[PDB]
Amino acid sequence: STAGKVIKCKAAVLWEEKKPFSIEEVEVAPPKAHEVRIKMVATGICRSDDHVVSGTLVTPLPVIAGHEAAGIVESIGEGVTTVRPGDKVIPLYTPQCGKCRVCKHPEGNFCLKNDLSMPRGTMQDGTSRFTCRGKPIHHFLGTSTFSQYTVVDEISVAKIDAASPLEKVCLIGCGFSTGYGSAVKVAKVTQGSTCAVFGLGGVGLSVIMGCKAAGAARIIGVDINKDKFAKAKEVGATECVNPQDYKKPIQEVLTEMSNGGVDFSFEVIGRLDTMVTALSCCQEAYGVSVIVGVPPDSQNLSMNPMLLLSGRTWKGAIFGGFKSKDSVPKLVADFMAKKFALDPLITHVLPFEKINEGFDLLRSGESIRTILTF
Amino acid sequence: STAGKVIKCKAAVLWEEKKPFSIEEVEVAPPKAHEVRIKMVATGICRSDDHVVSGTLVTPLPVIAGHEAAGIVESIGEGVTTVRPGDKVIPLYTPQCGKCRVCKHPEGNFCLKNDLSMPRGTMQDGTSRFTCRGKPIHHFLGTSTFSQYTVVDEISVAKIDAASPLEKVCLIGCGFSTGYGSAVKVAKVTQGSTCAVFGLGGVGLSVIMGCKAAGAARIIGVDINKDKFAKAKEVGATECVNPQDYKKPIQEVLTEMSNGGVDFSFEVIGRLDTMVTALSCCQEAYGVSVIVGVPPDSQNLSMNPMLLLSGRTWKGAIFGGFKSKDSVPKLVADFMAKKFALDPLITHVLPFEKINEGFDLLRSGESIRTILTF
Ligand SMILES: NC(=O)C1=CN([C@@H]2O[C@H](COP(=O)(O)OP(=O)(O)OC[C@H]3O[C@@H](n4cnc5c(N)ncnc54)[C@H](O)[C@@H]3O)[C@@H](O)[C@H]2O)C=CC1
Ligand SMILES: NC(=O)C1=CN([C@@H]2O[C@H](COP(=O)(O)OP(=O)(O)OC[C@H]3O[C@@H](n4cnc5c(N)ncnc54)[C@H](O)[C@@H]3O)[C@@H](O)[C@H]2O)C=CC1
Ligand SMILES: O=CNC1CCCCC1
Ligand SMILES: O=CNC1CCCCC1
Ligand SMILES: [Zn+2]
Ligand SMILES: [Zn+2]
Ligand SMILES: [Zn+2]
Ligand SMILES: [Zn+2]
Repeated sequence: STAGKVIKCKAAVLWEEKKPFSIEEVEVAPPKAHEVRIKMVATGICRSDDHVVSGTLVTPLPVIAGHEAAGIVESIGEGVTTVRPGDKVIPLYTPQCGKCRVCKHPEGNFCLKNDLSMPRGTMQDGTSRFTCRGKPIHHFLGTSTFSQYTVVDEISVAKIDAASPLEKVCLIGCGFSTGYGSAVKVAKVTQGSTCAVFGLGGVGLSVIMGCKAAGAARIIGVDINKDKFAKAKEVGATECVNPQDYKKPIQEVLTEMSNGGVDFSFEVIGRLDTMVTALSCCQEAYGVSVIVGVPPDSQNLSMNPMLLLSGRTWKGAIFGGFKSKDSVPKLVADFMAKKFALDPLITHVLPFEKINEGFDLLRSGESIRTILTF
Repeated sequence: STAGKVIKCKAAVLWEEKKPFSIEEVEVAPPKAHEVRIKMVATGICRSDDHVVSGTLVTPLPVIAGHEAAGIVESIGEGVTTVRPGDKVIPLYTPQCGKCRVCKHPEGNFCLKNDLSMPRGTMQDGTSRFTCRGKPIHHFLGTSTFSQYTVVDEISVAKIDAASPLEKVCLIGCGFSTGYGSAVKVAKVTQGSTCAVFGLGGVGLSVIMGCKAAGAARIIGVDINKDKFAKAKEVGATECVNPQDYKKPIQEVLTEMSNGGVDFSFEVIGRLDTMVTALSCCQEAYGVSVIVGVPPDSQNLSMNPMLLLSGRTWKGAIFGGFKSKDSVPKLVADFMAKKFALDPLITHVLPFEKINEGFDLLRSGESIRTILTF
């Protein structure tokens, strides 16, 4: 009934930076070979989407943003073998082509087909499937989930359990998996260790969940918004500290609290200064610090390399280090078996048409994750 | 005829920066409780010693430098249990107290009793055993090996094989162990991998030795002095490149040669720009870069944190990550079992009285390691 045809539907178009999204009609082309067109069911509001609005994260405009979502396949293009119409699916903003040197590496997950390093805002073939007012619109990280329908390349979608609650497991498309994996896969937090988590939004709360799952003895949450502390403690923090409360830099405070520095630290905000602070507060000889937050475009941090020469390890990761298409269905299955919880992250629910109120909630500090329903 | 008495002997005193060493008589006090007085037999000239002369490395002056050495115990103070008069020993510029959180950690080696982070230039008790022309002289990293006799704390000395050739195994006191361990212990180079080594002096050649022992398939040496390339290939480099030969930045050159970035890179020079270059030339999703070189005092580097967010790991280490008193006797035993070679590092052997000529050889680019014999 819609297969092979252009679909007219509503989407949230961003025409320029620092402006509200425009809810209006777009035209969605049918999928070409090895492409999948998806009817969206739920999408979360992640800070990275707000980074597109603010210019923190540069990608070509005008654009349909959104990358944390779940939906149901409407149709598939020629040659698609891994999903079928009617399947529940999660779009993958980090693809898994399975053929490049990173996909073949046992640890790597930043597939070389990604649209992050040199953003084009297109499908893999360099073209767009979206038109609005007769104008071509860019894609975002090959997903573009702020739309009733999107088209993604096959390497950018994973089939998930047919009984999955899509208004919850959309968070496995970004925020939960990023935070959880950053702790259990990237840092490899050890039982009995002391952890420090900078930033207690959706992703930082998920880092805390991973630290707790790994058996950390102490998990210190750090945020300048003390309203975030209650939920952080609910999901596993053993203390929370507000840097604004202290007359000393918080790296000094955390070093004292940990009797010489923490075992594992995580930057989950997106500021150059807290990236250096988080590295400094881990123990100088054997500490590990993981960058998760997204820095402002093209800006360099400044740091003393003696912080590394003493023995520290510094690393970062996209999507918690998970190979995306392998890991997303397994994470959904684990959620179905109650191995981790997603309800603590969901503070607000709104219809898709109220997307701008959802971003207002994020910017005011009141929300963790708002889930939008189509 | 010297136990319990002050010893008058020859040492090389550095009275101020950017001056030749002054070879003259000093007074060496007898060892106090848990101290060891050593008759030096051989000491190598390491670039870190030259860093003290040049002001790159700040430590209190005037000083008896030298930290890469081997000798024979002349006497021990009360309470010493790990060495005896007559023992062959190697001083440890990174102590191993066995009691701090770092010594008890399975990975850490930067013992909290070190004199590197906040240099005092004294014994552990805060005083000096050296006098010259009436004046107290500072120690260097708890070793001070540019002297016919030195006094060290028990936690800064290791007993080694009584049959050890000290004119060779003095290099296990710094240069060899640092480079070798940086490859095999800190980076954990894997079989079949591609490595890039920036800097082909004594430490860089030992990094190559470790990469080869770990089974690397490709080892690219990088140096602006092409005279270093012959020896680098002899000990395992498969290719050598001189950045001055290229119009493009060498991180771009190395990324092309490795078809997308190397598995492991090592900065073994001590320049801020080459630490950032070495990080950039390793593969963005799974590469590992190790800082070995000593940066100029109090200078910060500048880098883009997206280099880490994509998946790179950045780390540094002192003394190759080796727990010093545990590892040095085992490395000596490994050398005696012919498991690695030290002669490729030794280009010059001079009497101690020619220390300044040995430093001229290093600064001119002509030497790798000069061994000074007492
Ligand atoms: N590496 C990856 O793959 C991913 C990176 N991100 C990035 O992670 C970061 C966090 O994302 P969300 O949790 O959704 O954002 P969020 O905005 O909900 O949480 C950020 C938290 O940091 C706090 N904060 C802000 N400035 C602070 C400061 N100077 N000191 C201490 N705390 C401060 C805020 O009060 C807030 O609670 C963002 O930068 C996001 O773009 C998000 C998902 C994937
Ligand atoms: N982390 C640790 O525990 C230790 C650190 N070090 C430091 O390692 C570094 C190397 O030590 P050595 O091998 O003894 O010194 P070295 O002076 O013999 O070797 C340094 C090499 O770097 C080359 N080089 C200089 N500038 C260069 C540039 N822009 N690009 C490419 N190559 C360049 C030089 O030609 C030279 O061959 C020093 O900074 C030393 O202080 C030394 C031992 C222990
Ligand atoms: O939040 C989802 N994706 C992010 C990952 C880090 C770079 C910016 C985009
Ligand atoms: O070369 C020997 N020791 C070095 C170790 C790194 C800091 C300067 C001193
Ligand atoms: Zn996200
Ligand atoms: Zn791939
Ligand atoms: Zn040295
Ligand atoms: Zn110790």
